[PDB]
Amino acid sequence: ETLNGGITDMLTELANFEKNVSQAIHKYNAYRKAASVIAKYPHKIKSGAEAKKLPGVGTKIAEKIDEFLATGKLRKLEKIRQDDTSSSINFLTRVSGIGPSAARKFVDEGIKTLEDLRKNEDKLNHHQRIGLKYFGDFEKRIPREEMLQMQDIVLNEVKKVDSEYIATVCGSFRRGAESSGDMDVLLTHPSFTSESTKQPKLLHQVVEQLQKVHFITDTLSKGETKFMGVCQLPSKNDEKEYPHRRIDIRLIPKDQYYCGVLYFTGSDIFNKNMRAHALEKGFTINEYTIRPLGVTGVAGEPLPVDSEKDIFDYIQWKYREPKDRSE
DNA sequence: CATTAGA
DNA sequence: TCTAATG
Ligand SMILES: [Ca+2]
Ligand code: NA
Ligand code: NA
Repeated sequence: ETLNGGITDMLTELANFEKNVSQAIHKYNAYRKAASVIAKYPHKIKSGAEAKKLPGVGTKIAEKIDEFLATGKLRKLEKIRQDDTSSSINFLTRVSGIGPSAARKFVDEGIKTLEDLRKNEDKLNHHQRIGLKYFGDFEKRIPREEMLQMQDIVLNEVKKVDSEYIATVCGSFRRGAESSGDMDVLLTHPSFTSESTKQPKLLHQVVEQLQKVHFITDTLSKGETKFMGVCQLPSKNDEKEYPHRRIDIRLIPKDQYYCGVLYFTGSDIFNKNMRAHALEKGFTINEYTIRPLGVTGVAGEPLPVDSEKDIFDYIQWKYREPKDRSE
């Protein structure tokens, strides 16, 4: 956690670089199990050899460990960190919709900068066009103060459209968070569940309302169950307009809301921790359900959920407010 | 790990 | 179809 810090850190830097600039999935993967192991190791690593004793720790990495221990650096880390070509890729990728793949392709052609991206708007597809457009606003964190205004609205239309809709704003915000990155609205409805062969309009009606009123400004991707767009709070009585914010809404089989909600509410740890518990308690939690565990090794049979609670009780725990879903 | 674009 | 990119 701190003893192994620099090590793991350099390791991750390394791995990342392989998978990004290089299309070296393996080495990429190498650096990671290793970083993952030395991570757990309970004692100051003193040399490659020491480390080397470890699984996934070869000679290659081990050798880096040394240099890094010896000189507080690493040449290759220096070289890459400097590397233009590589610097470029690291960066373009920031654009929403620009993955590594495309990032290399752009670079190749010579799209190193943001402006490059501009002059070449044409080489860009819709996602990345919007990505490029809201580049500033995308990189910015969402004030609760604003989260509250947004939430407010969303809940209104949803209700206005059909009163049957159930909507929940998930994530960090859900969990008290002073700022969020983007808004996650989970969404279900009664006429939709496991069997009941869809009703795409279900998603549709709402996306349509939100747009209707000018909340949703753009569409990144919309499908029968997952809409992905851009939103913006009405820039009041001018001098102050709001930044374009990433938002996503998902359709959900009412019969799988809470688990789902349980899930996306986090935290990533409270989850795992929660998860590890239902295990002992003879269960199985996953983004959509909770199944009682059978001795034969494994088992099924999806237990009935009506609130975050039920899940809790099931695993016989203490209902934990979102506020405290911290870990 | 499952959903959507796109070519 | 496969393959990228989000989450
Ligand atoms: Ca989020
Ligand atoms: Na070893
Ligand atoms: Na990106």
